[PDB]
Amino acid sequence: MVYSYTEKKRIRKDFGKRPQVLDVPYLLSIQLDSFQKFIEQDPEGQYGLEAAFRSVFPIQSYSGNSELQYVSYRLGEPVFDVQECQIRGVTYSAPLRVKLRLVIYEREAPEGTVKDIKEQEVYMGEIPLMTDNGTFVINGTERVIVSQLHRSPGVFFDSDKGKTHSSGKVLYNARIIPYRGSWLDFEFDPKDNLFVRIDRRRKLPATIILRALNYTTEQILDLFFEKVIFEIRDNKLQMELVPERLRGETASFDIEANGKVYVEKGRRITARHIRQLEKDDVKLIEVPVEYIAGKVVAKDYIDESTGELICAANMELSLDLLAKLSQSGHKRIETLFTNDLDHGPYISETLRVDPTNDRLSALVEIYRMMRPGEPPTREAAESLFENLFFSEDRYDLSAVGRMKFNRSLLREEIEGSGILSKDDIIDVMKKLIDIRNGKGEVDDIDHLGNRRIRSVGEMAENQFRVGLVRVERAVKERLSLGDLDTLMPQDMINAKPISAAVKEFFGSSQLSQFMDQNNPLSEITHKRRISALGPGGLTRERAGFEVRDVHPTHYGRVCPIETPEGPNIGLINSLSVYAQTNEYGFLETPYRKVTDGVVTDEIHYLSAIEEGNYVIAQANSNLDEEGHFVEDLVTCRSKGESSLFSRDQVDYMDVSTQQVVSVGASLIPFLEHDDANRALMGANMQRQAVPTLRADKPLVGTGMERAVAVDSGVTAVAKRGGVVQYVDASRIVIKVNEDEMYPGEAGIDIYNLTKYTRSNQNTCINQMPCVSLGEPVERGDVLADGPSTDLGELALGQNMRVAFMPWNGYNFEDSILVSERVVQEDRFTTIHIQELACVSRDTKLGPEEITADIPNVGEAALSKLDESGIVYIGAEVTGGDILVGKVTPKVKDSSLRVPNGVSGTVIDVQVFTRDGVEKDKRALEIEEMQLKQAKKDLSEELQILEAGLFSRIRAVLVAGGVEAEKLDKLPRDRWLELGLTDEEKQNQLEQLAEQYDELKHEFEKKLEAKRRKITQGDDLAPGVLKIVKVYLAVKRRIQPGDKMAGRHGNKGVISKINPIEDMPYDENGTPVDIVLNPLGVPSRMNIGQILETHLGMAAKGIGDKINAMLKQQQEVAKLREFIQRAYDLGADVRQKVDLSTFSDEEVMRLAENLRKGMPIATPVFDGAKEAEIKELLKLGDLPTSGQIRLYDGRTGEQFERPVTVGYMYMLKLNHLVDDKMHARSTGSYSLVTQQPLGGKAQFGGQRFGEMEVWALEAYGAAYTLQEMLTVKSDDVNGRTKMYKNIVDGNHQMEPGMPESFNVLLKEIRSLGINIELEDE
Amino acid sequence: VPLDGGRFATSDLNDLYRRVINRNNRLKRLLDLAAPDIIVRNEKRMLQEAVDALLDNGRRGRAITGSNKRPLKSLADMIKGKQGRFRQNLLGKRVDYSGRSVITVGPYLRLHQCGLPKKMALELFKPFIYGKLELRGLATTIKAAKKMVEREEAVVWDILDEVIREHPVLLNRAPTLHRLGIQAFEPVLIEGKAIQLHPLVCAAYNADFDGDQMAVHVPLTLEAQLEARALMMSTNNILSPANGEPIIVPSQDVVLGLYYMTRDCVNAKGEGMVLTGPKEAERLYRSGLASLHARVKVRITEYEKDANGELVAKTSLKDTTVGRAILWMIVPKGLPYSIVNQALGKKAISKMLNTCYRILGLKPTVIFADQIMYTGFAYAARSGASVGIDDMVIPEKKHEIISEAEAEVAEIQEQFQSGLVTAGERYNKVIDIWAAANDRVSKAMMDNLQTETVINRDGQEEKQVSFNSIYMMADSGARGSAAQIRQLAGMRGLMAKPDGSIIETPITANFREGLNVLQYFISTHGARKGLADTALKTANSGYLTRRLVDVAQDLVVTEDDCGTHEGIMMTPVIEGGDVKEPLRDRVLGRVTAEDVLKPGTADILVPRNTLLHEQWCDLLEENSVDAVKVRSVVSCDTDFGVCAHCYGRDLA
DNA sequence: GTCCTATCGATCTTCGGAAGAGATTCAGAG
DNA sequence: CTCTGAATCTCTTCCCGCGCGCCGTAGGAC
Ligand SMILES: [Zn+2]
Repeated sequence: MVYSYTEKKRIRKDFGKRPQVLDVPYLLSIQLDSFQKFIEQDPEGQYGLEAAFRSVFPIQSYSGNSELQYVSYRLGEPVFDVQECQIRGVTYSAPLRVKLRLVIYEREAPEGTVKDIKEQEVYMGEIPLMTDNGTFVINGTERVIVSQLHRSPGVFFDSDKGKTHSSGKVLYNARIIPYRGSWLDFEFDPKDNLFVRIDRRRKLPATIILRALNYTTEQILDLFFEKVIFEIRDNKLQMELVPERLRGETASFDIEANGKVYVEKGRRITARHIRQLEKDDVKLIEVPVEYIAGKVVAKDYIDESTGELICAANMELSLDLLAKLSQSGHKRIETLFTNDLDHGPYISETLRVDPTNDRLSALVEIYRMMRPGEPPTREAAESLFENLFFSEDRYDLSAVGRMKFNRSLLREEIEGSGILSKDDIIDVMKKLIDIRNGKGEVDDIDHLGNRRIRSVGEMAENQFRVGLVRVERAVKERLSLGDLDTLMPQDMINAKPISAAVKEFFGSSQLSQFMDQNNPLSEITHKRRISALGPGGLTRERAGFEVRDVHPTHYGRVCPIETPEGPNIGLINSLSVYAQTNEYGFLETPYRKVTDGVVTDEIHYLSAIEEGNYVIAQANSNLDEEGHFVEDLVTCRSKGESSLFSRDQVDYMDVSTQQVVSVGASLIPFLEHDDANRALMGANMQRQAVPTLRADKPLVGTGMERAVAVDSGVTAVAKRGGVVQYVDASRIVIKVNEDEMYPGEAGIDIYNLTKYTRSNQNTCINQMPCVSLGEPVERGDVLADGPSTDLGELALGQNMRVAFMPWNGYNFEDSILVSERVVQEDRFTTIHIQELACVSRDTKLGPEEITADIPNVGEAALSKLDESGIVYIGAEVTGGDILVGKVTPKVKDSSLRVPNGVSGTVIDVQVFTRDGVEKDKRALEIEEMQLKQAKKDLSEELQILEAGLFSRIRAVLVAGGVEAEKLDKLPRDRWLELGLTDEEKQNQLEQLAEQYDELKHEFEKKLEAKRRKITQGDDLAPGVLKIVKVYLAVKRRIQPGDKMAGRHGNKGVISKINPIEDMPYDENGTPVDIVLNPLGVPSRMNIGQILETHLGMAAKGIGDKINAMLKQQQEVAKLREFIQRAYDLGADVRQKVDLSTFSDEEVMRLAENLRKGMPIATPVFDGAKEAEIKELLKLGDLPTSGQIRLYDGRTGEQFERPVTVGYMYMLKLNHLVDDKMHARSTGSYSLVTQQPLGGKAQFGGQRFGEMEVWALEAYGAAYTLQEMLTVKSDDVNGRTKMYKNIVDGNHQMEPGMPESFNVLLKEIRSLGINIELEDE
Repeated sequence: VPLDGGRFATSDLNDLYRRVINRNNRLKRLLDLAAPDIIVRNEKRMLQEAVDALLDNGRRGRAITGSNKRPLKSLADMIKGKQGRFRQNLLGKRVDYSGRSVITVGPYLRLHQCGLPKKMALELFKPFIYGKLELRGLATTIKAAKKMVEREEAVVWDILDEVIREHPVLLNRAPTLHRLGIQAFEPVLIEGKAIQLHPLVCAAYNADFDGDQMAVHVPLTLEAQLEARALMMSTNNILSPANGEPIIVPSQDVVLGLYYMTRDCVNAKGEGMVLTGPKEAERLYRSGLASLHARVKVRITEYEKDANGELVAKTSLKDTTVGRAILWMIVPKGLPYSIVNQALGKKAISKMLNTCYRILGLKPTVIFADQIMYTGFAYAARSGASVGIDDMVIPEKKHEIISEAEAEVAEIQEQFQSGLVTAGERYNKVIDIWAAANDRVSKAMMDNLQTETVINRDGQEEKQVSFNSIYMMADSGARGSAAQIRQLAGMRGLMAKPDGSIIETPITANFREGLNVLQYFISTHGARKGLADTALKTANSGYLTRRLVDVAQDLVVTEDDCGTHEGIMMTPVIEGGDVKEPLRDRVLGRVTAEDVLKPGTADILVPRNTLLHEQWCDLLEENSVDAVKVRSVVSCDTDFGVCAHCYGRDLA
């Protein structure tokens, strides 16, 4: 085992047992790998913009006799990178350029073109791009598009009991759902009549489709029914008997011949009867005419002489009909098999309901019912029918849709065309009829084998296709009417439809979620989020328990714990840890390939449908280190059912115990001991924690942090191995070792760490370094810790020392008692960065100005303002201070005053100004500062690179004519022709000299371009001239009313900041920080937080022993002696660490990083048992009970009986009180109705709902109601007269009449209604 | 209205009127120019459809829109609807002089007080402060008074402390299903920003303090203040209007303290001595010479009010515990000692409090409740009843009970392996055997929990009730009933599929032990089913409430006696064999319909129109009366109202 | 560029609501 | 031949607050 340098600082003790055979994959690959499939061109045009184009192009005008065809598309590089684009507020996108080849053919000649015009990649639109963190920048705002989950295209069969007519019976209905086209549903009437409908239109007979498919009633009957034959030879009407057709049914009539009678009238038929009959050659048998009368014929049979219909398809025969038709010369009669249980007449029943006759009749009826108000026509009914289900423009089964369809039809082949075929619909109907006969099973709609996941690279593709369809619609007409001679492909198309479509999708779609950048965990769990909502899906208000409830196939693919409880439980899901999306779009999960009696180290991915065909061993099964199941019989799940199976019968095994959970639940320790409700609450709350100021580490984790913090994209990660050369908390420069250095490149890699920057939740996301100058790093190591991360491990909150006890009721049932020490240590203080903008527009009366010469203001408020009229950076401000000196023409004192309540430090001011208007002085100063910084950055880059390059040149010049005097004589730049033989060293020198010249020119051009960009007058788009941005930093501490929470679903607002004296202290004098309530533990069944607390105590105890051994100058050999014992303790744990190889330098470093408690890992379902917790407590001098006796600080008495004390990891949730406390006396009033405004950002009052009115009426309070609904809110005249009296001290109201009511009257008086007040 | 920049916000009605005006002007222009009949007919149809879109947009074939398929709101749309005027601005309207904040529990408050932040008090009582600044003469007018208030001058805080002296504030939590969700409180200034709420009141609001926001409204006029103090004050709402049940039922933490204080142990420090009075007993505890659960003889004195209503003092020696003798110093001077001579729990205490309201009255009852809360909190803090993994006990026989029970299922499987049983019978035998095993496991676990305590009384071991933390939490009724401790220490038991089928293989583990992956996945079914049930039923409940209020809003008690003599006969509910509720519950608080007869013949017992209060209910239960006809609101013959005699007792 | 008129006056607006209530048709029904 | 059945049509309805946060006339003629 080898430990990486980032890992080789805190060797977290692990209590796992199973060896993790497959490491957790990249957690954001769900996004990128999808968008990667989108932007990349592919000769297999499918899955990309090339697929979208081929689905549209080539496009031709039939009247025009000329086409234009797509050639290729090349994507221009983004104009602005992520940082600049976010700062300025533009979108991060790329320009799309498409080669269109306009070919003009010639009339009276073959398609030999007169001329073809290939446009050089004409501009087509701007498509947004996915940043490497997996997010899109649309308007500076950073967005994440959730992957959607919906029903896969194909055919689905469903039936219900009670929901339809309640009469015991179930109605079977089949649906055909194309990927893009019209729905087609077949259904059975309660009287077994089969009908069809399109897009849930009116019911139409099913057979009409076959009439549309040009099938005669004879053809249909032959397709669907079986033939039973009667002959008029050797006897009157003998029957061809098929003995298997008679089984179970009572033989209700005589059948006897050839000696022995098989079955007489009135008896059933069994197998031995069938065998006797088969021996009897029952090809012809005697039946009475009555049995022959009940049949229905299969074919038309006309009078051969007169040529008139004597029998027709589906015509029911009778004795006289039989005699007549046989006399006419049709001696071989064929009838339909119509066994009630087996061969129902459903198609014939539809025939009886059919009012149509033939293909013309079918088309007429289809046209009339499809388009009321539209007259049918032979040439147009085809234009409707073919477009319905056979034309590519309005029908296309996707590849996955066709695969699922063929699977549903048990076809041998899955590669089929997207358009339906006659045999396809015939097979669908046949399966439907078989299901009606009961020879099949209905599918499950909410089964993961029927619902597939659409991601960004598919929804964006569909939106692009919609845009291209609109563009084709326009340009087909343009080419039909265009002269085709002066036209060029740029004239044919305009970007506007495509640009608008993609822009709307990426800006305001239902799935273009605004990112909740509260912390790295929120980012990851939002990027891997799965939604059943959105277009083409269901809605939060029209879904029932069926789709919400969990499913036996969710195992290994969807987290059953992390769902947003509330309005949309079960509709928004989080993808499991190991799950990945199949090629077709389904979710597949890896299972260990179990071979015979051994569990191999071979991972095969199984989908939701394949999993039923196997038997899967649970991941908790033990193996004998040879791969064999130690248990003779092992519990396994086969078809949703789970039960025991014998060894060497199982076929697969889950790859890890964490395969069932998601990252949010994976981070929670002791998840096995928590009731699922509290697990859900903890998982939901963990992503709401605000990044504290000094987040350090969790004492008890699950080891998932080492991945969640790395893959979040918020921590600076070493791209290549090397040695650190310089760090200044802003830029970490690494000397990447030559083993991975490009021969011509710099060989030195910068890392410009991001400092305090506002997040989507108004939090700071600065990254701080953790490596030291000269420290070696390897590729993938975390260099700089981001927010909520420290030393490469995710750390949302702080580990507080908590005790479980009632304390005078200040922890009453949700409340939390917090010692003053934790607020003295700045345990929970956090920075909030608010952004306030002061805009200025070129109004109709003249252009506005920003100036310190504002009218009607004294120098008191101007003290913070500068000579230009903007606050000096670093000035501390409070609510009401002027931050911007704007003036409006014709003058008015419109200026940005700080919003009430908030107060903090102004740390940034960016002023974006539209040019033409002169720039204010401070804008000039800020621009000059930016330009100086950019020039300094570029110059430092070039000069450090020049130093490295010149040093390399001198190193090359060491061998090959080294001359120290001639080398240090001249400046290093005049080394063009230094003394060196006619070898390849001079060639390397010339190569590096050309490289240096290229670096010179690149430095020059980049500097000039950057200067032009910064000096550019920023585009203030809608009639606006200048905007000034201000950023305020508020260092919010923790106060009563703030909300804290554990990881085990325990939450509550802190009720008192108890001073240090009043807190309980143990016999060592150490006071506890937080006093929790015990009664909440047994009620909500979240016992996990208890055990963790106990373990946490031991986790600190080890540290308490190390710190002393560090405080006391122990010799390292002894120190190591202790630490190794703390690591080798436990069962046969998976992790094994030998501290000997640490050379005592890494030992001392680890101790310096361990003296604050040894971090411990407790995997989700492979966690530490109580025995190991007791053993670890025994290693320290701590009590093995877990409970200690405490002393009340106020009275010095000892609490009766010991109490539980430990270190619980607590998180400050983002629901602090100062964002929610509000009160209104008098202020803004709404216009249409004079009721007060509503909200916090507006000075509004609380809404007095109808329930409150009912409650007031429940008491006898009438004056209270009258005041509350007339004076306080509605009566404009009254609420002033009340104001005067209250100031005057009269306390009397004049109610009048609520103005809103009068408005209602006008709304009714605006109609043809005369409603008015009355006197008497 | 304009928006940011030189543009005006789109108005729905304006566009409909514009369409109508344009179409009508076109029709007028044509009719002036004599357009052909076809054209004028088409214009008239378009005008009619435009008027249709203006009036009730949506009743047309398709609503018109000027955006991404967002139909325009019409006049009829604005009139009705959940966002319409009726339910948006008339029935419920936003009110000035109100605010909201996150609440927190202040145990020091009296029953009739609540703490509010100084900032919120200043921002709600602003005009009242002005009303003093002029009256004090400290400010010239409003112009200087507002400035001084902004200056937050230290004198302004004195003005606030004078204004807020006796001015009630209304507190209501959203939602407010019943009238007890809105109450008046006398405010007290608090430094912080959270609203200090009383513990005993939090039950009425259903207020968990896990970040729960709550709103305050300031009654301004004189009549509003008086109405708040007389009808909505906390101390005026001690009985629930839905049934004769107090709403000040002792909280979860307080009852734990009382249960811990009054419990008795076999052998304890300070046992068996004689105490001259309750006060001395307290001293002993605070000097540390005696244990709270020690058994002792203290001289008790109690007062009993005669039939006329004057207290009679009686003093005696009583065998009791030190905790009970200490608590007796709080119980008012009208109750028997037998109420406190027992280990009190959330049930046993409640009737106690109720008995006070039955005897002493409202004013003694409220102070007694406050003292009970104080004592409970203090002695629960002294208890330190922590909870730990050591307290969850797994009975040792459990492994055997499983090892046998599964084997029995094997036998039921063996029959299925031999064809000796049907498919369904195997299922319904296995599930029943598992249920019996679960019952055995639960009984063994409970027996072990209570038996885990055995103590030596000067010689030989003797068992007693268990001081186990979980056991005291469950037995006191605070939290964690038997179904909780059974899942925490017995076995989780059977589960159900989303289709409701009983799982053949129960969750044989308990949360103290680890649940495996499959067991947790099985539990997720029931967890999500319950969560979805809550999220879906929270809407139907509210809709039913709205229907009820809008069907019954008219009825008011508007007359004393209607004079009728009919009614409805009340009998105990006897169904499924034994009775499910007594006669007293039905008939208490109503008036008799006719003269109540003695059990037998020709002898009456109660007058024909007498209210059957508690004493007469006891008198009836003394006799063998099962059917009693009493007047009912349905039968009362009062026009456009309901007579008072039919409705009877006001339950609050 | 400004400012205009008009609003699928050559499409297909979504199929993942349930129910509950009338209102409106039809159907043997004499 | 309609009457007095069902059956098949359309319309109405769906808890309370509270916060974020974006997003918000269009194409065509002088
Ligand atoms: Zn009455």
